[PDB]
Amino acid sequence: NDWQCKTCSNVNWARRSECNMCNTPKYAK
RNA sequence: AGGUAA
Ligand SMILES: [Zn+2]
Repeated sequence: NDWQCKTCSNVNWARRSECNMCNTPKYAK
């Protein structure tokens, strides 16, 4: 369930609700 | 839990 950030392409651990690197929320699309 | 290698 890891997820890729639309904004910076970082692959975020499933448990994160915001990107680890750029802080963009998972729902921000 | 675990972060840059994904
Ligand atoms: Zn990001």
